[PDB]
Amino acid sequence: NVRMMLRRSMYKLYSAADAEEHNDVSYDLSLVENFKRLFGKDLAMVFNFKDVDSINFNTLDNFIILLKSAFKYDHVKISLIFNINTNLSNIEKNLRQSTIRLLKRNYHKLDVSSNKGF
Amino acid sequence: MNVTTPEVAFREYQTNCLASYISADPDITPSNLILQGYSGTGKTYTLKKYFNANPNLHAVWLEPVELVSWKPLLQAIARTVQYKLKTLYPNIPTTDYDPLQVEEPFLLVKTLHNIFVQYESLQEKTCLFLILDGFDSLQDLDAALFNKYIKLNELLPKDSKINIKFIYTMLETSFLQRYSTHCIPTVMFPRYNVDEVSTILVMSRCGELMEDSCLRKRIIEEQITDCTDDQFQNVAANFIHLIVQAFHSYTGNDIFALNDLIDFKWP
Amino acid sequence: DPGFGSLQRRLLQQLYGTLPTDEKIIFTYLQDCQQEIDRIIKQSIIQKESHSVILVGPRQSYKTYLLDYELSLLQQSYKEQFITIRLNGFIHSEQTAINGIATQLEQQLQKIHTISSGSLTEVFEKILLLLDSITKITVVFIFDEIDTFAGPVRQTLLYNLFDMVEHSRVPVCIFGCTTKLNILEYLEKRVKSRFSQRVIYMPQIQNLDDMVDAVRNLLTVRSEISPWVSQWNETLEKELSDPRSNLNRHIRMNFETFRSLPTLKNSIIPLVATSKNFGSLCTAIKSCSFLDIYNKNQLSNNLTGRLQSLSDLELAILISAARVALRAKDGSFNFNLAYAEYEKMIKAINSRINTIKLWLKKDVKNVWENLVQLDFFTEKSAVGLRDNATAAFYASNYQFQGTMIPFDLRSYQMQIILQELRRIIPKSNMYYSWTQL
Amino acid sequence: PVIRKFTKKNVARAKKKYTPFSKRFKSIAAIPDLTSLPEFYGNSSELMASRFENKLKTTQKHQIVETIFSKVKKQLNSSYYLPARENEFASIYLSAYSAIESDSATTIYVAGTPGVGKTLTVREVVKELLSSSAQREIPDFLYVEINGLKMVKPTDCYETLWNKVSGERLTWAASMESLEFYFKRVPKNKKKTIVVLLDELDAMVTKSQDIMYNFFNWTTYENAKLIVIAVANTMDLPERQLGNKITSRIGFTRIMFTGYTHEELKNIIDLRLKGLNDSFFYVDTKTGNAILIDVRKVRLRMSADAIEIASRKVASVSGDARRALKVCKRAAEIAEKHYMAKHGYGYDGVQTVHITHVMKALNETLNSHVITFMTRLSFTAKLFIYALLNLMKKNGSQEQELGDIVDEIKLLIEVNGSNKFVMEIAKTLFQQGSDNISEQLRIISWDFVLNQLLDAGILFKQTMKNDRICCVKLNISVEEAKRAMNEDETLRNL
Ligand SMILES: Nc1ncnc2c1ncn2[C@@H]1O[C@H](COP(=O)(O)OP(=O)(O)OP(=O)(O)O)[C@@H](O)[C@H]1O
Ligand SMILES: Nc1ncnc2c1ncn2[C@@H]1O[C@H](COP(=O)(O)OP(=O)(O)OP(=O)(O)O)[C@@H](O)[C@H]1O
Ligand SMILES: Nc1ncnc2c1ncn2[C@@H]1O[C@H](COP(=O)(O)OP(=O)(O)OP(=O)(O)O)[C@@H](O)[C@H]1O
Ligand SMILES: [Mg+2]
Ligand SMILES: [Mg+2]
Ligand SMILES: [Mg+2]
Repeated sequence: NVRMMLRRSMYKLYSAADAEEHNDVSYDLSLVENFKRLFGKDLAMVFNFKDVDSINFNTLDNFIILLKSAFKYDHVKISLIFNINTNLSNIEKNLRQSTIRLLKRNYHKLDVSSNKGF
Repeated sequence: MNVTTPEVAFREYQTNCLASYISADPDITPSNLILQGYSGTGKTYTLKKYFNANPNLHAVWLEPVELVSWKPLLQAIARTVQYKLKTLYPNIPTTDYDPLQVEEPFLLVKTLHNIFVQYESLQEKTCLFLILDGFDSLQDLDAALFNKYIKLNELLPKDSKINIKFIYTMLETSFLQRYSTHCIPTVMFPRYNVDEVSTILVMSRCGELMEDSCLRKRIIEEQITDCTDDQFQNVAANFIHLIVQAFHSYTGNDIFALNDLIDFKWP
Repeated sequence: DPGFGSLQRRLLQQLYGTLPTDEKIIFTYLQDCQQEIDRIIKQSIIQKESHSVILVGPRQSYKTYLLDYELSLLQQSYKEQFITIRLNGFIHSEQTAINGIATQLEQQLQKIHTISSGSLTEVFEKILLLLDSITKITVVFIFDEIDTFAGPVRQTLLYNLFDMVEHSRVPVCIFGCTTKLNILEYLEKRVKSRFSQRVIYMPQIQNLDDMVDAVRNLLTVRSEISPWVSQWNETLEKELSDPRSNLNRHIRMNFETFRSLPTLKNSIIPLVATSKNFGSLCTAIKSCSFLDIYNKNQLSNNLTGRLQSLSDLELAILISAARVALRAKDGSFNFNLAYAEYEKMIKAINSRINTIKLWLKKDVKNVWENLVQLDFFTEKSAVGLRDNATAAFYASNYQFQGTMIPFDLRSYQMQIILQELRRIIPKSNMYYSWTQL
Repeated sequence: PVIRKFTKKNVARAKKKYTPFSKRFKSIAAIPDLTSLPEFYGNSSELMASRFENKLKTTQKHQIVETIFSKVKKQLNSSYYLPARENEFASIYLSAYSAIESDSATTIYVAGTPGVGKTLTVREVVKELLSSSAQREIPDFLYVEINGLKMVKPTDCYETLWNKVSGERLTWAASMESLEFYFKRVPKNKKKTIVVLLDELDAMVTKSQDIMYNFFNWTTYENAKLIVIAVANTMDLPERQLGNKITSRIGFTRIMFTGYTHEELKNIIDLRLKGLNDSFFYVDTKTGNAILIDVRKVRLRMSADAIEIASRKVASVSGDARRALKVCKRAAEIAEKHYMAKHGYGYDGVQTVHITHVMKALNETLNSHVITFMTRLSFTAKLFIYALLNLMKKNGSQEQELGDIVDEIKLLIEVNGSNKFVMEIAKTLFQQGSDNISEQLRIISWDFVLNQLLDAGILFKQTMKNDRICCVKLNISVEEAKRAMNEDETLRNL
């Protein structure tokens, strides 16, 4: 579901950014936007959906809709990476185009394999 | 009470409704009210527009679109209430309680009661306003939620120098009709029409896309010294006329998708 | 003049019911219950009776409001005799209710002259010993929605309260507001044995003149403040006497549609709320033409206006779905079936003979979700919104066949039927000839 | 640095020990006598019992008003001799006396419907046993009240048993083990006999009856002496929850109390009233206060025939003295309030109650307000239930969807385009008379009345999303639905 992996991400971020500089805050999307007034430094996130294809797509859509709600603080950047295995056109219409409209804004494409160009 | 009316172009009916509903004195404001609408109508935009029209009145803002359940709202509210109180009353002493200490509406009301009793020495009674944007857009919502939030003003003692109020916003109206027996005041924003959305866009995005880089880019890529802001606005206006005449059948009376498509295809 | 503004505030707070405890208005059609219940409460306040009672009536019927009004009448001469307790089943539970009771008991005992400490069972036994075991201070409980405490098995708190009523010496007054009619049916043997079983109901509106005089009383002034107090009184009297007035027609409308006053209070509030000057007030309450706008914009966007505002492609695809649903057994339909019928429709339209353009699958893709998100279609074996926490929790754990199978081959369902749409739509449309199977 | 994955700060830890009594002497010869101990055998609960007496005392008096009936209500109250149920007294007291003489471990189980005076009779029996303890000739023993309904967790029985027989605090898992130790490992010469009363076992052991299994395991010793009794409603419990082998091996005695007869009921209720029966009172002229042997001297009485009828009607169903007494009290209340209304004193020479008013108080319990309310509704609900009944007559289905019932409604309305009532309620229901309002597929207020009947209970709705194919059921009857239908002058003819 959505909340579980949200808590995973929040726990990762907190336990990673705490020890690096040396109270407790719950696991939620308020923490990321409250990062400035807790640690003093801005933050940039990178996301890696490991197996992009074998996950529940409605849950994925709910998760991405929830994450697009934190672009109103002017002090944070993030980036998403899909590690695709089949193709872009294969699944870009499997998910609702509501998410796909904004994903056409700024993308990048790589030909990826162990035998790249011999 | 003297209330400066926001001279809006299309939502003056709801402007009148809310300006008559709400003022400084809590006595002439309802115990609970809803402001329902549909996406793209700018209900939230007009709420802050009316707040700009009335600066002296203040309200808290929460966006449960990101929150997932009830307890996160509890912690957020417990934080914000006292944060706003202490920020807007610097001289008052306090024993700031932990907002995380809340884990249930009972605990929330207990800590609000503590806040009020420590705020017992106010000179005049004051009622603040609360905002929950997208209360139906929650991700684990059930049907036993709204009534409990309606029931906040009852368990509160009547001798509170500081009270509060609730605001709401829904989309479907199905869950709204599921609960209408309690006879709650409500204001509605119908989905716009062709000319209404056209005017909304040509007064909202006009400046945004007029001060965009691509205009100046092309003006010197072509290298033509025959231009004026009037003609820039005219060409943008007719291009938007073409956009709407082409894709109104596609969407109709929405703004978000049109703006996205404009951003994609303008260059 | 600002005096008229103060009069507006005065009548607005009269409309609400937030007056001192001498002008708060009650009407002859409920003086019977009012004079019954003030006695029923003071018999425990001062005469030290331990009566148990459960009120019964529908929402928005002024039960808790009347309890509050009677207690506020009592307070002026009784500032020490009673202790107030307000509770609610939904806000509280079977566990936090006792914590709230302890907190309240401790935090108002100081207002005149520990408890909250300890564990769950420890505070349970504290309160049990304090309440179980010269003059005694009366205690009054105000339960709200006891339906929550009307569970199937344990509900031990209600049994404990009624056993306390019977056994204890303190006057244990109990009031119950709900919406269910037959409450005694829920109960088991013990609750019936302990409970007095005496439950009171509320009166209904039996005639139009009842609501007429209710309106008169609620729109009558009992103090001279503004230069237009007598003007207001006489205008209300003369206009309300006439059965031809639009306001009397709306009194009839309340009488025959809803039969509940608070919705009417909501409807009337906006009139004075937007009222600005005396002339506009008079003309607007005379013609009552702004009630037309009020009731036009009240339920404007429920079923009709939403279908009035849409593109012709939506109508064409809806017709394609409706015809095939009528042809079908369960009315089930899909994306490409509707597409096929849509193209057949356009083929016939262009065969019978400024031109017409059909829109590709990509174009229908975007608008199909706009249709499904506007509550016109559903899924065959659909279940929309679970009521409670455990069901909502299991909803997010187990996913759906419709979730996993692709976009365009999940079984859907219809809301409106062909002939309904046929009689609803404007028949002058070029698509009218294609609204009949 | 470390972060706790989930916090629990509202926790209220209870300061109780884990070490049983078995590990503070460490030898059989190292144990003292619990009888020669001040903390044991409950010699300290008195201070706690008396510590909370003054928390609710006040002295406010202002114009006290007293009336005639209230003293009789108190005399008739349940907070207090009885010869009606005495054979069971002579039997169970005899058995208990013989058991305490034998110093054995005897077991006995009783039940009865609520209102059979089982608790009253047992309490009186143990009170007379307290009096026999005041004889100072029988070995002293201590009572134990067990109210699992007033207790939260069923395993807390061990905790409270230890905390009241010793004053020591522990958790169940250690207290019950220390109690096993205190029972079977302890000789007789210094241990004390204890008598225990269990109440309403039907809900204590809902899960697996492990607690009562442990109890009945305790009640099977010859070196330990105990007197164990229990109360319930059903009778098969000992062999149902345990089984046949255990209940047969224990070999206890079984009994249950049945509803009293009308004669005994009347005898007892009048026994609680002989002090005031047919009494004469000096009564003031303003407050009407009744003082017993500007003032009258009048007589008081009540309808003995009403006693007869009231006891007769209720003795044949259950035998609930609580019901009889509340009926008498409410008859007295109605008579008193009517008399007060006669004069109208305000708020700051024969007096008798009648068979008519006693039956008035007794019968409104069975007279249901649902019929009057459902006849006093608006026309819409009656019309819709009538349509449901029409569908029932048409198909004999016992069930109806929403689309089908709405179809029946439209057919039933449009067929009667002639009746005057439907004619005059015609146009004010879809678009409310005037123009500028578009038609709606459904009527107004249909959802309102639907949720009203759902909240009333007569309508049952299954969990579904579709507004059409959602199944619907009626809850009460079709006959009573007609008994509401035909009293509308317009419905009867259609
Ligand atoms: N009368 C108006 N004047 C100016 N702008 C308007 C008006 N009505 C709508 N808008 C525009 O509509 C946009 C709608 O975006 P907004 O974030 O307010 O969403 P919304 O309609 O409240 O929907 P949701 O609550 O579902 O997000 C506003 O940003 C505002 O720019
Ligand atoms: N303090 C108050 N001042 C003015 N009006 C009040 C006040 N409290 C309640 N009311 C009025 O009470 C009316 C509803 O009464 P009430 O809440 O007791 O209804 P109910 O049917 O008994 O509800 P429930 O069972 O949910 O408690 C509302 O119209 C509201 O106007
Ligand atoms: N013979 C009697 N003499 C006097 N009073 C009696 C007699 N029989 C019944 N009563 C009255 O009937 C009441 C019924 O109480 P009873 O002892 O039967 O309760 P119970 O069965 O333990 O209750 P519950 O099932 O609610 O736990 C007694 O309190 C007493 O007031
Ligand atoms: Mg918005
Ligand atoms: Mg109520
Ligand atoms: Mg009992």
